[PDB]
Amino acid sequence: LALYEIRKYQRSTDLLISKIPFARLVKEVTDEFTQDLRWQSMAIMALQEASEAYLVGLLEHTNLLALHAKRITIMKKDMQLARRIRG
DNA sequence: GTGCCTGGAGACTAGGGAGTAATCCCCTTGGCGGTTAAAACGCGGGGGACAGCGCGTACGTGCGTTTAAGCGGTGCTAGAGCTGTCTACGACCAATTGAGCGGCCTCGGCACCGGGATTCTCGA
Repeated sequence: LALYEIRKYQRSTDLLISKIPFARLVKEVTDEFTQDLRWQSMAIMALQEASEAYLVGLLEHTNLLALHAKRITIMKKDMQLARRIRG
């Protein structure tokens, strides 16, 4: 059952990652950088969408990097050289 | 569907950009020779690309379990507008000055060029 989840999560054009643990994470990083700040939920789902787009871009860049080095399972070095062509 | 508040539409008068005369004029585009360092043809090769095998392991997959965690309510709490009210607050045209450009003249280490001392050959 390899092609089942690829045709399921891609066609369903909604989100997949969590919201309230991501709210706890953004509260953690604002405790790291700032003083508590109130956060609009539209801003939290915008950060969620931007993180999702950045992650799917990084994984679709490492997809061909896996098959380039005669591999299928991606490695830790694949998330060390895909950043070189991402800044 | 119904609707009232307000940006949109628009002509008249000062008032500042546009492209057409005008002319330098500097940069460029085009070609002739030379000479030379780089581009091209070829040839043996060997070191690196590539197919295949050994393997083992660790993730593909499945199952018991917990584990937050999601959907719905609602008060608690504390952060986002809006109209008054008053203060600052940055610009406009003009005399005076200024300070960095147009074109000029002075140094100074780098590469080339000649003597003092040293070494090599012959002569005395």
